[PDB]
Amino acid sequence: ISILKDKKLLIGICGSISSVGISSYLLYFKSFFKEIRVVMTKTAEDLIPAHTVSYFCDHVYSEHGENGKRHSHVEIGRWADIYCIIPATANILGQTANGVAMNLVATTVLAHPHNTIFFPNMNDLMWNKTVVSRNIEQLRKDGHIVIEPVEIMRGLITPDKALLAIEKGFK
Amino acid sequence: ISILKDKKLLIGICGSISSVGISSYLLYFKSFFKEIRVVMTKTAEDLIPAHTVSYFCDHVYSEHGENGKRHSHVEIGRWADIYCIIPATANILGQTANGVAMNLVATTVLAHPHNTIFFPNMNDLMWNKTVVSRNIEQLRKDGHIVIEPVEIMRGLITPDKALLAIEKGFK
Amino acid sequence: ISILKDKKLLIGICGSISSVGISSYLLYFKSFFKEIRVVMTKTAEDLIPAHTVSYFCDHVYSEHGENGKRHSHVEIGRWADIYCIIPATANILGQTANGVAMNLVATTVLAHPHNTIFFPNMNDLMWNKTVVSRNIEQLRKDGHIVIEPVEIMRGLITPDKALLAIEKGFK
Amino acid sequence: ISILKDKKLLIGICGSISSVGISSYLLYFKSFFKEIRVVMTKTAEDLIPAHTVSYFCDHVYSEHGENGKRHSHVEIGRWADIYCIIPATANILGQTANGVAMNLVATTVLAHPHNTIFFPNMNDLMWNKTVVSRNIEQLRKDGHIVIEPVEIMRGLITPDKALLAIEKGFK
Amino acid sequence: ISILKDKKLLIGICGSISSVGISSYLLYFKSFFKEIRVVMTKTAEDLIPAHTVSYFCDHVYSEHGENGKRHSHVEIGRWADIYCIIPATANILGQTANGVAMNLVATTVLAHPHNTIFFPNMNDLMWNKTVVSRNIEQLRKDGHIVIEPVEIMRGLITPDKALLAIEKGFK
Amino acid sequence: ISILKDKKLLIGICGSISSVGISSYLLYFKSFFKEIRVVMTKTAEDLIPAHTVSYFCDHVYSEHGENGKRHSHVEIGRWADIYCIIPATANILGQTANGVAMNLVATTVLAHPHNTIFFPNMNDLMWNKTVVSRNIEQLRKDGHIVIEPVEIMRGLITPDKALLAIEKGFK
Amino acid sequence: ISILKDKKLLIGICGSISSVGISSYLLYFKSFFKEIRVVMTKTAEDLIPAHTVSYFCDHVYSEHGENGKRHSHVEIGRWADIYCIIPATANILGQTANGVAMNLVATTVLAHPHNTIFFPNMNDLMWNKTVVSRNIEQLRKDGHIVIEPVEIMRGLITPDKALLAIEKGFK
Amino acid sequence: ISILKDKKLLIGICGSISSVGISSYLLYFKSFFKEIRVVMTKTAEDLIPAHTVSYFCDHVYSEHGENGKRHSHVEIGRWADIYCIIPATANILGQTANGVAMNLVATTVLAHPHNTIFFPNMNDLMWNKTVVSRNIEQLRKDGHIVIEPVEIMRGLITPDKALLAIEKGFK
Amino acid sequence: ISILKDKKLLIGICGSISSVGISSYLLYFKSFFKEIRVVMTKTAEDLIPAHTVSYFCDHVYSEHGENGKRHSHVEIGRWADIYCIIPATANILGQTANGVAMNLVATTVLAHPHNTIFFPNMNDLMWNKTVVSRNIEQLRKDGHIVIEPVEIMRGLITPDKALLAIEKGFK
Ligand SMILES: Cc1cc2nc3c(=O)[nH]c(=O)nc-3n(C[C@H](O)[C@H](O)[C@H](O)COP(=O)(O)OP(=O)(O)OC[C@H]3O[C@@H](n4cnc5c(N)ncnc54)[C@H](O)[C@@H]3O)c2cc1C
Ligand SMILES: Cc1cc2nc3c(=O)[nH]c(=O)nc-3n(C[C@H](O)[C@H](O)[C@H](O)COP(=O)(O)OP(=O)(O)OC[C@H]3O[C@@H](n4cnc5c(N)ncnc54)[C@H](O)[C@@H]3O)c2cc1C
Ligand SMILES: Cc1cc2nc3c(=O)[nH]c(=O)nc-3n(C[C@H](O)[C@H](O)[C@H](O)COP(=O)(O)OP(=O)(O)OC[C@H]3O[C@@H](n4cnc5c(N)ncnc54)[C@H](O)[C@@H]3O)c2cc1C
Ligand SMILES: Cc1cc2nc3c(=O)[nH]c(=O)nc-3n(C[C@H](O)[C@H](O)[C@H](O)COP(=O)(O)OP(=O)(O)OC[C@H]3O[C@@H](n4cnc5c(N)ncnc54)[C@H](O)[C@@H]3O)c2cc1C
Ligand SMILES: Cc1cc2nc3c(=O)[nH]c(=O)nc-3n(C[C@H](O)[C@H](O)[C@H](O)COP(=O)(O)OP(=O)(O)OC[C@H]3O[C@@H](n4cnc5c(N)ncnc54)[C@H](O)[C@@H]3O)c2cc1C
Ligand SMILES: Cc1cc2nc3c(=O)[nH]c(=O)nc-3n(C[C@H](O)[C@H](O)[C@H](O)COP(=O)(O)OP(=O)(O)OC[C@H]3O[C@@H](n4cnc5c(N)ncnc54)[C@H](O)[C@@H]3O)c2cc1C
Ligand SMILES: Cc1cc2nc3c(=O)[nH]c(=O)nc-3n(C[C@H](O)[C@H](O)[C@H](O)COP(=O)(O)OP(=O)(O)OC[C@H]3O[C@@H](n4cnc5c(N)ncnc54)[C@H](O)[C@@H]3O)c2cc1C
Ligand SMILES: Cc1cc2nc3c(=O)[nH]c(=O)nc-3n(C[C@H](O)[C@H](O)[C@H](O)COP(=O)(O)OP(=O)(O)OC[C@H]3O[C@@H](n4cnc5c(N)ncnc54)[C@H](O)[C@@H]3O)c2cc1C
Ligand SMILES: Cc1cc2nc3c(=O)[nH]c(=O)nc-3n(C[C@H](O)[C@H](O)[C@H](O)COP(=O)(O)OP(=O)(O)OC[C@H]3O[C@@H](n4cnc5c(N)ncnc54)[C@H](O)[C@@H]3O)c2cc1C
Repeated sequence: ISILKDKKLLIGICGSISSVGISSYLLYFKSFFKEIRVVMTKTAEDLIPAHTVSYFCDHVYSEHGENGKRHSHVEIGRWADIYCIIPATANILGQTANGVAMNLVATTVLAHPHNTIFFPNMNDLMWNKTVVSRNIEQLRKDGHIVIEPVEIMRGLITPDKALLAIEKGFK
Repeated sequence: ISILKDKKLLIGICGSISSVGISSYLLYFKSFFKEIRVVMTKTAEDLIPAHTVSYFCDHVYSEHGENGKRHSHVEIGRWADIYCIIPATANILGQTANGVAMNLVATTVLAHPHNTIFFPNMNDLMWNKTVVSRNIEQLRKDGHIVIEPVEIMRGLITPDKALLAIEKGFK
Repeated sequence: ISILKDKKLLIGICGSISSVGISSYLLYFKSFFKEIRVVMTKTAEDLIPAHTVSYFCDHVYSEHGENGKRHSHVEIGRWADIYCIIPATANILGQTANGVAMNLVATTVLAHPHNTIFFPNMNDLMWNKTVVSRNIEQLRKDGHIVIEPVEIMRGLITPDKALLAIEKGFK
Repeated sequence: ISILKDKKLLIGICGSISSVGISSYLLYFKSFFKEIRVVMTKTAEDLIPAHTVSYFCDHVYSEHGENGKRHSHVEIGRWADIYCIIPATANILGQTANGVAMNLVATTVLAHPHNTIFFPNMNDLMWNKTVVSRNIEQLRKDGHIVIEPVEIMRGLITPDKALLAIEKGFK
Repeated sequence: ISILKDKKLLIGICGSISSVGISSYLLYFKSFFKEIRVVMTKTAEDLIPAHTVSYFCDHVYSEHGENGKRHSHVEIGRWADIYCIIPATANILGQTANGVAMNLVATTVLAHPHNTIFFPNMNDLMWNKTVVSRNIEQLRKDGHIVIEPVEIMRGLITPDKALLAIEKGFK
Repeated sequence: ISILKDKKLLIGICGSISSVGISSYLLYFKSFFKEIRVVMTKTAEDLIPAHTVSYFCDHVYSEHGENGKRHSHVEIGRWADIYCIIPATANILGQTANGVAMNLVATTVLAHPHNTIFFPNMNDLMWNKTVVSRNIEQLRKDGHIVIEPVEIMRGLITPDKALLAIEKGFK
Repeated sequence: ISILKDKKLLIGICGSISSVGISSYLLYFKSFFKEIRVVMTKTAEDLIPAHTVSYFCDHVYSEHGENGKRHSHVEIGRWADIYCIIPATANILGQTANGVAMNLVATTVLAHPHNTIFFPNMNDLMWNKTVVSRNIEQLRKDGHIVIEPVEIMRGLITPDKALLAIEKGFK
Repeated sequence: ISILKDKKLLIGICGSISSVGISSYLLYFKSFFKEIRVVMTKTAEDLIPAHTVSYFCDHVYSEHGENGKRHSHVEIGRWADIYCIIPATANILGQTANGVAMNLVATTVLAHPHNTIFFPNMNDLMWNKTVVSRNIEQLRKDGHIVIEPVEIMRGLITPDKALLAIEKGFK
Repeated sequence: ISILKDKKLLIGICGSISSVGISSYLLYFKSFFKEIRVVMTKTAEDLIPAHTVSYFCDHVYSEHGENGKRHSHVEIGRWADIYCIIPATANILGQTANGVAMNLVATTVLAHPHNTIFFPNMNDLMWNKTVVSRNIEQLRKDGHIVIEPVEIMRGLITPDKALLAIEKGFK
């Protein structure tokens, strides 16, 4: 676990209501990694502004770029030692599973030297769809890790569990 | 057939010249269902304004949301008892077949509890492409229904045929 | 080779730094074909303006349309005798391989009567990703041609090689 | 406590990083009150969009109005049985303590028939300023309730404590 | 009363539904003063356009300035012999009572050589709030005049009463 | 005096014609402090652009933020060792005296660990108003310093006097 | 010197940091001339707003016109008895010296009946450039006056010196 | 004269009140040349819209380009057999005389294979300025023709005279 | 040649089709200098975006400034040890030759301590114009270097030749 203290973590945020709570993960991970940055999708930004998310991490890469210049997928892909997408949408799973990259989050997956760990989150109806399962499987077959969501009173596993999943994957 | 009189129908409209005539289907289906709403893709709206389509149905969900707020896929997906996409583009077929959802129409497919019935419509050159056929097949294997288009002096089957196809699928 | 002098060539440009140099190919191909036009993706235009690219070819079809009217994929797809996408992104490969068409470049592939020849270009990390290779293969299995990039002091083969690849494919 | 199940609760959100987590309070209070609505200040909206906050309550009144029409302070002030401002800024405390109302949140305080319960939240440096304390006192002397923040590893008391404070004040 | 025929009157209009009827006062005062001008707050303008109010007086100073240049508080403050704010909001009372000036109306109070006469108007709930009364008192202690509103089938006293109140104050 | 050479100075500029000459103070103070930054109010910026003021200091914090993100009051408040507002408006005096903070300048006063030194500047009519004097007094009672303006052929004391006043206050 | 008390003075302001202090000259000249107006270049306005400069003179002619109508060079050129450009940029010197007039300031020089007096101000590197000297000379040969800048702890001569230079030139 | 019936004429219009009457020349020249097009400067367009001028000639090239693409100076310069600038401003004379080209009109002069004939028009004060005369001379020395303006109850010579001047120059 | 490895190079890009290929020079010069930055004219940016050019150098100064603030000519002029304009337009030659500076590129020439080396590029018709030659000569007489263009199957000399020309001039 102490091995991460000197690693660069990139968190890709996708469109989900649970993204609004991303600070819980972000603040918890702050003490375990060397540096943490974020890359968001358009839907994620509409839910929670990139400027808001910047109060909980070192830098936020927006799909809209900075001053009209699109951020570099190869630069952020190489910059990061670990790329974790949380939360991941059915869409992002479908795009990455099939080599499609219509936004920076999906593009970065292809440009990151290592495999990507996904933390899916979606409506139960969506979660039980054949394609999603097929997509998840395909990603695994391809080498990516897919932390399953947990049922609750479905959702993401608490920051601590998530941290452990990140550490385990980094092998 | 009289079983539908008490069902909620959601029609997803995609980018096609034939969308301009969607009122023919919409007005014909009005007497057979409890309520009919529409969800459109951006290209469909550029061809025929959502406000225009609203004169032929109960409500139109736009990709652009309402007052800047994106409409809910889980809400419209659950709201509807039957989700029928007419006309369906090669694009929508390719997205749904592979679990990709870059617009509300494709997302709703994943968020609807039941399977979706598709009414493809495209250029003959496009229709004969290997991928399209593979995509259509994959959708069927996945459980979705795909009403084939008919050749004419290719296109969609008249409102009456279409209605029958909807009724048959609802089993 | 002299057979091309009377053929219409459509070049689809995708998002890559190498697109900035597209005039080298465009000007070189000018003497071998009857007429050459271009169709670009949004990212390609942000890198090199459609108006700039218009100084090196007969016409440039933008994703943004002309006067707010989207250009026709069936019209440009049929207009062209040969459709060559250079440079091709992982994204375009992933979209075309799976029958997804979210931009004019990918849509045109489905609307062109013949198969399309692709000239991929991307970061080496991206090039070695499993999905890309799978996508490339799938395109070949589907009938499309995929000119591989070459390593250099990876990139596109010079205009002359490329021309030859176009001629060979036209059979 | 069961007396609240039939009361209308209005929550005024002000500019604070802690506003991003307002769903925790909002969702927790949902089962104890008849209906819950929100009224926000401009700074609060820049941090967390009104549309986001609308996924956790019945309605959100923005400073920007609805379709260009400013929402009514007398209407929302009278509509609500209980008006609770959480989180409250030094600014809102200073405005309300002195009868100044430059935004809907502060105006509503004057237009609500009953007294308002405040849940201050600010930087410790700000919290120890003479004026703030004087303002807090003045509000109390005026009849308003001011739930003090708690020190932690200062902040707002958990949703449950807060609920209790609301119930106690409603007397 | 005939002493006013040669005095310059400045009327500050604040945000209130009763501002819509300001012409009644404005037209009635036209024959008793040398010249009458108006200065409005943003809320007042949203209710009744400055251009509308200009049909009932000699000039209207807007918070938005003229051609992007903010109007001068010292110039309008000195220009006027009598400065009367009707209708006055709880907000304006709170700002002036405490030396705060966030808009031209409140700023002018500080820049006018003489004391200002206020004609408050607000919701009864607001009128009975402790702070308002304290603010009104403070203004009086400071030297300003505050014409109380009258109950009706609360509101402003008719133009004629108001005129008398202006004359009495001018001593 | 040489004690300041290693202190961080923050200058808050408010809306006054005298702000146009702020470079005289800014350039004079440059050799006595470790670093000097500025924070402006909206009115100050309309008079003299933040970009202009940036040619005479190390950084200028605008009310409008940077790239749409509001600057941090706690960050700039803590960053600075000494916070001096010159020129200070009646408005800023009224806001700070009463714990109201509707702009960054006033907010920073509450977020700065130490007391703030004010250099008021306004029209003589405004200066002789009861509220202003009461506000000035209240600020002093609260611990803030208020350098009075001087009459001239009223205004701010020359840069040199001002520097001395800063040094004296820093005790 | 008393001869000027009845003359119209037009001051053209160009792009220079020293323009920010133009009020020193403007206010000093106010008592010696019948009336003083200003005409600015775009760069000068970006440094110090035309509305700001209007507080120190009778009228400011902007390059942007008034309500979209370009101000008249012949009207302002004829209106003025004396046209003095302070500060003058290398650019304005180069334009006027060569009969080029791309902005109102340079155009007015050609439209003014009399010769123009220039008060150059620029970086020392720029001042020592061959072209500038040649341009200055050419202007003199043409009849215009060019008050040289003075070295200091280069810059413009104080308002008083400048006034004298204006008086001397008016012969 | 009949030699022109088969020549392409390009008329460059500059900023002058007399440009408003350009149709008189344009319509008169229509029967003597093969084709007539126009190229305008920004000031000319503000006086008389390019669309207006298009009712009196075959095509109008605007400084603003067409659909955001700047028109080609080499294309229009080569297209035309004769390039005549009427009316010509002091500015255009100064730019062309010195090899400066900040707008399409001046640039075209350099890109036209042949010499350009100018029809100056300006205020008499401007016309008597040394630089203008020097500029006119320089243009002649360079090979360009400069039809002098005539005094009237100064202005341009009637369309007929102008036509003759064009014919004479074409040798 | 190895003397340059520790020098700062500023490249000014002007409006020319050949600017699109500027990366060839930029990338080639990267290994010979300490650092390379670019300053562009408006026309150059319309042809090839500043963000594009930023992928081939350390920084790009735009005429439009950064965040609305114009970049400093004295700062970039002094920053650079060598200032080379490639490609140079007839316009830039005409402006610099005559001491006119209407854009940052031309202004920087005057603000750079040393002489500037120009690499002209234009249409042959333009190149043979008397004024251009006169302008080129004048620049030389003034001390600037002007690398002539070469005829080809006219244009700029390859990056390697250009590098040599830079080295030779640096003496
Ligand atoms: C409140 C809410 C909660 C949701 N929660 C989930 C969830 O938990 N799980 C799930 O699988 N789906 C969820 N969705 C749906 C999901 O957002 C959609 O399927 C979406 O199409 C894909 O989201 P994304 O984040 O993967 O990609 P995105 O890239 O954000 O794509 C979606 C939208 O982005 C726009 N877009 C992309 N790039 C740009 C650009 N450069 N400029 C302008 N627009 C651009 C598209 O036009 C489209 O409308 C939610 C939607 C909403 C509105
Ligand atoms: C007149 C016309 C008729 C056509 N008929 C057919 C047909 O019969 N069959 C067929 O298969 N194809 C047809 N097409 C092509 C099809 O529209 C394209 O393949 C398109 O890319 C996909 O269309 P869609 O409706 O599936 O999806 P869409 O979601 O409409 O995607 C297409 C366009 O939507 C834009 N877009 C998506 N979300 C947003 C957003 N939030 N904001 C802004 N833009 C957004 C994209 O940028 C893109 O240009 C037609 C095109 C035109 C112009
Ligand atoms: C400088 C640079 C160089 C790159 N080089 C490569 C490379 O060599 N190889 C590679 O595989 N990838 C490369 N990429 C990444 C690639 O651009 C991304 O994966 C992109 O998402 C897909 O590009 P595209 O050209 O295939 O499609 P695009 O259709 O251009 O999709 C990408 C962007 O287009 C927007 N978009 C689509 N339609 C519209 C519309 N109608 N209106 C507004 N926005 C629209 C999307 O919202 C999205 O941000 C590069 C990116 C940058 C910034
Ligand atoms: C990330 C962040 C966190 C903060 N956390 C705290 C905190 O915990 N506690 C605290 O006391 N302060 C906090 N502040 C500071 C506080 O936001 C400021 O003092 C602010 O001036 C007052 O906030 P408000 O919510 O009370 O009022 P607001 O009404 O939001 O006033 C602040 C801003 O609103 C603008 N505004 C008001 N009405 C409109 C309108 N109709 N249109 C456009 N703009 C309008 C103003 O111009 C001003 O910039 C924070 C600021 C930031 C940027
Ligand atoms: C229909 C209606 C009727 C009302 N009637 C009363 C009443 O009778 N009595 C009463 O006490 N209150 C009344 N109010 C409420 C009162 O308008 C609010 O308290 C308001 O915040 C203060 O109003 P004002 O006129 O004093 O000041 P204002 O200066 O108008 O302040 C209110 C609004 O002005 C905006 N604002 C200020 N300056 C600018 C600027 N330069 N640019 C853009 N926005 C600016 C603020 O952001 C804020 O939303 C009413 C509100 C409405 C909508
Ligand atoms: C040329 C001139 C000189 C002046 N000189 C003095 C003087 O010497 N002394 C004095 O006491 N008063 C002076 N005033 C008046 C003073 O500017 C007003 O009282 C003002 O309301 C308060 O100024 P401020 O700088 O304290 O605050 P500000 O915060 O600048 O408040 C004033 C204006 O700011 C706007 N504003 C605030 N935040 C935002 C935002 N985020 N977006 C958009 N608008 C916003 C308001 O709507 C309002 O119009 C002057 C006014 C002018 C026009
Ligand atoms: C902070 C600063 C200080 C400077 N100080 C000096 C100095 O002391 N001496 C000196 O010689 N140079 C100085 N310069 C440089 C000088 O501003 C430039 O050479 C400039 O190109 C010419 O300035 P001008 O005032 O003569 O003309 P301007 O007419 O202001 O020309 C410069 C800018 O004006 C724009 N412009 C002109 N008309 C319009 C219009 N109608 N609409 C939109 N834009 C228009 C141009 O596009 C160009 O960017 C300074 C620049 C800056 C940024
Ligand atoms: C009603 C009127 C009549 C006039 N009559 C004459 C006359 O008879 N003779 C004479 O010599 N002068 C005359 N002038 C003055 C002349 O217009 C000015 O000297 C002007 O600066 C040069 O005009 P132009 O047509 O040569 O060039 P222009 O290129 O039109 O230059 C002038 C204006 O163009 C703007 N401009 C240039 N390119 C662009 C662009 N791409 N986008 C936006 N703005 C741009 C500049 O910023 C500047 O304000 C007149 C001016 C007016 C207002
Ligand atoms: C595709 C193309 C290729 C060309 N190739 C050459 C060539 O090889 N050689 C040659 O000598 N000429 C060439 N030209 C012509 C040259 O661009 C024109 O003479 C131009 O007027 C001067 O270009 P510049 O780069 O020197 O200056 P620029 O400063 O770019 O001046 C030209 C344009 O800039 C605008 N402008 C300047 N500052 C601003 C500002 N702040 N905001 C908005 N607009 C501003 C003007 O209004 C004007 O339209 C070409 C033109 C085009 C369209």
